[PDB]
Amino acid sequence: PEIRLRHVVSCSSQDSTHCAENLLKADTYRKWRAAKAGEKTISVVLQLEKEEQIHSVDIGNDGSAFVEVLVGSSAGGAGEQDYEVLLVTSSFMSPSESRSGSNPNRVRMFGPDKLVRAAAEKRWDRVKIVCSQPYSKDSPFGLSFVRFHSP
Amino acid sequence: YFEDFEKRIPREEMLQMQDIVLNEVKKLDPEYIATVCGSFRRGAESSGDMDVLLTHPNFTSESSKQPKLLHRVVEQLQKVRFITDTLSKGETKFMGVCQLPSENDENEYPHRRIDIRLIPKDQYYCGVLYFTGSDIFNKNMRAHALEKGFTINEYTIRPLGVTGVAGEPLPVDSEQDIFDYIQWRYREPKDRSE
Ligand code: NA
Repeated sequence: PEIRLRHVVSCSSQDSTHCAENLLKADTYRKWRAAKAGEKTISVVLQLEKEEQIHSVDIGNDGSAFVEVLVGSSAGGAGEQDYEVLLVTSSFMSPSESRSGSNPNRVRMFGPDKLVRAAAEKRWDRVKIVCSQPYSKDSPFGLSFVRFHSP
Repeated sequence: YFEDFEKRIPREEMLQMQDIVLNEVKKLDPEYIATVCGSFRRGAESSGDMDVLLTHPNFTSESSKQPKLLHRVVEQLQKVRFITDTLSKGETKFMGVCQLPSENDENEYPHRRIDIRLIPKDQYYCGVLYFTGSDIFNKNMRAHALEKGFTINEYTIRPLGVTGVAGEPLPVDSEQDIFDYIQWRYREPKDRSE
């Protein structure tokens, strides 16, 4: 959502799925996330070496109220506005739940049907996952996992 | 008539009208929910017309059309002589004329315009909020909602993404739920002049 709330990483010899799994359990990320405690929203950006087409997306929450997935194409450049929505901002916790810490770990699968078609049809080498949690700013909220499925 | 629609409806009559509408609706099926909205819901001493929002658990955004859910209610209010005329007969909206009952000797009440909208259950409270108003209130509420990254319309409240793209409709089980999302302290229906 803005550079200081965005953790950018290179996914060199790994696809988006592997890059994410490694990012999320990475000490550097956990320390970065710690440094951003108290923040209403954070994102991670996966810089893919090879552009990929994303069939569907599985998301495992870790205390986020909303999650959104956007995609971008680095060639030519890519500012914030040039990102295209892949998975529209989606609910994982209510404000009540956010405050009570109840059901922080919902999993939702989003098949081709639930993604933005125009975007899911294209290929991308930037994947931005945005986690919003305005109701529990102080928790180290994010995702347990995010998986991208490709042909 | 003609001159009738331009008359104001005292809150007292609106209250009598509400009873007839809610009683008949509850009698048809207690799972129905009906709410008289508009300035009446905001506590106004008088109204220009009666606006009823109807929902039923069986009718949702995802379900098939269910016009019978509305027609059944409209026909019953005709049967009890409350709705005296039909202007528009829609699948999801009825627009017509109604009139309170009077005694054999008592003077007849003026005919009143009445709208009845059938709204999917999952869009109901957004509808109740919208149609309660006021217009100025709604405008203020929408503005604050945007500032907070939400778009509220007649149907839904949706989170706006980082490029401004509205997300999925958020589950709303009450008006209170909507205020909660945008972190506004609840404004009671009768506290919504502005
Ligand atoms: Na580009």
